Amino acid sequence: KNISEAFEDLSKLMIKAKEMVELSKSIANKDETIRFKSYLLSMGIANPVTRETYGSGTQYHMQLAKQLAGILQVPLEERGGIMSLTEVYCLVNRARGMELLSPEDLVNACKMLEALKLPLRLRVFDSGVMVIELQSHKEEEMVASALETVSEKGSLTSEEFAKLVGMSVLLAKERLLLAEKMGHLCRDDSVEGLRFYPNLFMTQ
Amino acid sequence: AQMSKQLDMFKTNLEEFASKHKQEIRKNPEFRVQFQDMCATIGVDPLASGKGFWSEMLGVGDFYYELGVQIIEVCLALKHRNGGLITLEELHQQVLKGRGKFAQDVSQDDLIRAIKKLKALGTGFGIIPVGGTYLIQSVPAELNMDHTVVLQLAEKNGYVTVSEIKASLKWETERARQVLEHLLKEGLAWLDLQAPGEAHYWLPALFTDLYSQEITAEE
Amino acid sequence: SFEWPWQYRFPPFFTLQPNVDTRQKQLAAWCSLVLSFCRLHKQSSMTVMEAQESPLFNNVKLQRKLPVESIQIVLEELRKKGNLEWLDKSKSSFLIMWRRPEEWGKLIYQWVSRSGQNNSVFTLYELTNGEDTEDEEFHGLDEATLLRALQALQQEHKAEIITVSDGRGVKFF
Amino acid sequence: FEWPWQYRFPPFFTLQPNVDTRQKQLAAWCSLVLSFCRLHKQSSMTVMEAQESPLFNNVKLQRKLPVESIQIVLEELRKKGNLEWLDKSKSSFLIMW
Repeated sequence: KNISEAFEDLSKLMIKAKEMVELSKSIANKDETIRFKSYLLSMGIANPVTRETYGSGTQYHMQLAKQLAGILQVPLEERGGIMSLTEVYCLVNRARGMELLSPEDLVNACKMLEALKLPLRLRVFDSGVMVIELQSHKEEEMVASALETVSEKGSLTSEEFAKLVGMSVLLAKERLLLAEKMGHLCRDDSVEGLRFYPNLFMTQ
Repeated sequence: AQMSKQLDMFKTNLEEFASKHKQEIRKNPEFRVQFQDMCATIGVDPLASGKGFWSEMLGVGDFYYELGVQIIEVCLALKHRNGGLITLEELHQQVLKGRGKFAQDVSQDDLIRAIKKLKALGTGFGIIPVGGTYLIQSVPAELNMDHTVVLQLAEKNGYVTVSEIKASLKWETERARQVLEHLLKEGLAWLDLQAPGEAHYWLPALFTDLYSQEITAEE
Repeated sequence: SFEWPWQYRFPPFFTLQPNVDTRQKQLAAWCSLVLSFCRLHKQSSMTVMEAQESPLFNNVKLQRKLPVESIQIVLEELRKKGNLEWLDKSKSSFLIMWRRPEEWGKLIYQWVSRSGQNNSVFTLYELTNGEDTEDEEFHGLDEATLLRALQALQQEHKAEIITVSDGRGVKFF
Repeated sequence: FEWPWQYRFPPFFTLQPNVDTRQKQLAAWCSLVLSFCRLHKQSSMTVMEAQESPLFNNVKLQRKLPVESIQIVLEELRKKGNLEWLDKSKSSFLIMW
């Protein structure tokens, strides 16, 4: 009825795009190419090993990075100055009718928060877990209180610690692994689970 | 402006394309795949960005980017029963239960589409092939290919057993027991000492119960 | 109409789980279930032997039952959470109170206070079964839970338990 | 001789991944195995022999030193002296004093 208007004129549509594709990969070899990134982003032809060789990301992403600094400031405070990116991606798209954010979007905006001197900052843990934190937050500085919590309870798993301190299980794991890295906690790994204890080896 | 001429060309071709074929992509699953599968041949991604034209005019962005939020939330509401593992079936069943008067518009393929984009948020989500469906992991765990293989073996009965691990995978006893240990430490398996033959390790992620999901709606 | 929880139908639920984060979870689920099974069957008093055989700790169809040691464990959890009292010198028969006496005596106080009856006397019977109450939560509350209630209310500073007409009484402050 | 505070410390039976901590751990383990061989007197055995021995297995507490981890403390216990492997097929050892 009107699907055959699609299936065909769709097959043709691709040719039209393909031209912008084919003759833009040749454009790789030699605002400079800023307009080229805006040219690329609109298509959806990513080109990291040329794009991020010269011209980093997009100015749209930039306009967006400052958006989020305002958006997240208080929610961050409420959550102890740190959120995983996936909690952030929810916080942001849920508070919107339409024109939402792709995971790449939010990620790319986040990627330049630093060069932009805005108060938030994207970190990546060695687990590969991406996170956002306020200018004033350092996990390194939180490690004392983690050790204090473990000692008041004898020892504890990631889950237990998360419940007591009111933080997510993910972020508690990182916090305790870090305190271990720094020699404040040792580990007791059993069937009972992976418990953290004060590092009595580095005392006594 | 050597390239920008052909840029505005494309804008107006697509907009027309949209105007008479809007709700089709939104109305039948089979048609979505077509449009999508051709894009990856070209070397374009309609879902890459909200500043993409494809998303701006077709609305494939706000459909999928939204599907991700919903997928995140279902997994969290459920993560306490099941450990961070859900079948693609139950995920589907739940995303629909929470979509409302539009409780059909999403397919299994749509879900998998969305998780693939979620992977860019960093370690978090993962898709695991089993028998004839997929398991979705929503909390981090490590590479152990040994962990995948057991998941795949578990899938046929909802549980697994050392004797069964050794015979099917031709593995050493310590190696089976070690992966079992991981399943317990992560909350993905619970032990059962009243099972015929020897201890069974059952995964709540499998195991059909079709009920409730409230109290944990608070993320 | 009380429903059984998903755990009840899951074989493992019936084994003390060795992983400690799972066990916390297992036991919060057992506690929630005992309390709500009693609340439904209107029982306030059972024995260890008496319980051991209920369909509470024995899914006959699933062919699993919660061992005695493990139940002694959940009973002890309830006891310290405030819901269970042992009432026999040697740990064998017990009082089971689906809501805590503290919350009880509080609701009861609220009802007394927003009644215009703040300085006066009540028989035990009147509070649980009276015309005045009927529409409160404590109507039909078994005598023992009612005592603990007023006994908690006494221990604070809000009630004294008396002796009234020809019976068991309580003055509210 | 008399059991050291570590032997009552659960994390002592998991190899610590922190290098400072592992040293102190690894050391304390050497100090104990060389110390224990006075009570039982015997000075030699195999991998499996130690697995059910009280020096590696605390029952009143819980957990034991994983077989894999036994091979680490042994290597150090050989490259300290006080050990040799008596076969080239990798199993069974000679722990001195």
